Amino acid sequence: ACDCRGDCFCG
Repeated sequence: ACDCRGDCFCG
């Protein structure tokens, strides 16, 4: 996903 910062990354 892309919400947290370095864990829920999207790329």
